[PDB]
Amino acid sequence: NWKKQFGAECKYQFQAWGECDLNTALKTRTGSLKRALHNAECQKTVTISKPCGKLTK
Amino acid sequence: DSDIAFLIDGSGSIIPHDFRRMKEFVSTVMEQLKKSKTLFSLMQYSEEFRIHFTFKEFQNNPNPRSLVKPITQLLGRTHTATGIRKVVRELFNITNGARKNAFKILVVITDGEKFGDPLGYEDVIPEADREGVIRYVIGVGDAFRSEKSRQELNTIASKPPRDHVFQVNNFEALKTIQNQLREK
Repeated sequence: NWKKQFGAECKYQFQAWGECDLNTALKTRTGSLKRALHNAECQKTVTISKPCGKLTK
Repeated sequence: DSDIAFLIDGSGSIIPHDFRRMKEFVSTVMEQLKKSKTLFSLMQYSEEFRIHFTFKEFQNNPNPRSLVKPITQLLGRTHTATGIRKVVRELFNITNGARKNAFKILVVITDGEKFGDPLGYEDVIPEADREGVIRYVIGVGDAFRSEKSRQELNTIASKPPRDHVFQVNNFEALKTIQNQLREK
């Protein structure tokens, strides 16, 4: 995967790590928007998937 | 004698509470300035543009409360510049219901931040000024707390901007605008 990330300038809430997909060997977490700004029209929900091995770089 | 069009920002930065206030404000304006020779038009915008009722439709159903009630929030980004250009070309078009010789008045109620708009104000203001479109800006949220938002409002409002920029929470503003509308 060569996809980076979204705008972190928005106050999100990452909830539900979800079940680990035994197919791709990854896990997806959902981030929900709780408050935005005037000079920042952000999305209501975001999705992020990471390796089931829990690697952070 | 006058053609008034409403442009309301319904982006994601628009809190449902204030969006509601916009609708209430518009309805009150249409209920207060209800003249036998006065039509109204309203178009909401974000990244897209949705006309809810033209001058013709309002001429068929002169019920402000019934035209503003079904108005839902679009959400998304802001296209104030692109919107202004569209308003002076589509909203104020004879085919939609715009009249000739009648004065053009555009009330812009934006969040204050035109983010995501590929067009600038310099690309639409010289156009709106040529077609003879008077601009009135109503600031909401933090539009008067930030410098960038304040100046933006002063760039949309016809000069002098001070006498053409009012607060959405300013109830006396309606009587003020209605006053200047006499010295058109």
